[PDB]
Amino acid sequence: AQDWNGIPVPANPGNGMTWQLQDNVSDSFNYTSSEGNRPTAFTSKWKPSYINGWTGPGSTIFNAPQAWTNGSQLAIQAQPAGNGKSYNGIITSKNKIQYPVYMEIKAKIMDQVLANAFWTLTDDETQEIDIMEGYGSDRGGTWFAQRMHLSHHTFIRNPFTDYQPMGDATWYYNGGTPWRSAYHRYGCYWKDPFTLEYYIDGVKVRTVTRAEIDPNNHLGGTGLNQATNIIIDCENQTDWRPAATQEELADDSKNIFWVDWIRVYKPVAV
Ligand SMILES: [Ca+2]
Ligand code: NA
Repeated sequence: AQDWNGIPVPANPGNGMTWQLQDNVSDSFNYTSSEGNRPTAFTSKWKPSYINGWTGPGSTIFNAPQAWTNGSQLAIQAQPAGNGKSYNGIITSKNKIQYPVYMEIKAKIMDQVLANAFWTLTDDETQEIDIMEGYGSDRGGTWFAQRMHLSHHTFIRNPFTDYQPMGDATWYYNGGTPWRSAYHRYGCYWKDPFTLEYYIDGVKVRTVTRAEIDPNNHLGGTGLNQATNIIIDCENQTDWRPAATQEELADDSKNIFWVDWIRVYKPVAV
């Protein structure tokens, strides 16, 4: 039994193909775990830290105790750190994925000004896909509470230059309903280095084609081709957002990004 059994994959696997689950990056999180008490069902697939020693952007402090599971769901939690900062949960995959691949979570974002995201990043930190990035609280602006960011980045490193698409379709609106108010399925078909498709609740909402992938050639013509790491996290992005208050961070009814499951598939021959 897995939590998603019976729910179709919304993308087409191709002529004479079928979708096959990638076991080592899929999980129903149907076990109890925490710092000092992590079973093989978790540790064989996930680590409660970033892909390297960085502690995160702005007023973020990535911290292992803030990722845990409750018998049915993954909790990505925030806590007060004092002096204007937070402690922040994060998990990353121990195994990589690569196109062609369909990847999807079922999740409910926090009622906080903090970012909550499901994304990929390569070891060299040059290629990033943002399957979803949400900001749940009305205190950050109702405009943001009511929209889901769907994006990707290409970077030059050392020295640093960032590219992401900036079109209005990168922020998806659901009739005014805040994203904090329910669980949704957030999915992406990374079909090839120049093609991304985004799906919410099984419905295709956005396609990214070649001209929007890397128009400045930060990647030297490869597109989004490299094998990469999966990340699920929360962040206090004070480089551009208002800081979370310490009281908001202490409120255990508002400070958890809940993930019921993650599933990943690849197309294979029948
Ligand atoms: Ca579950
Ligand atoms: Na507002």
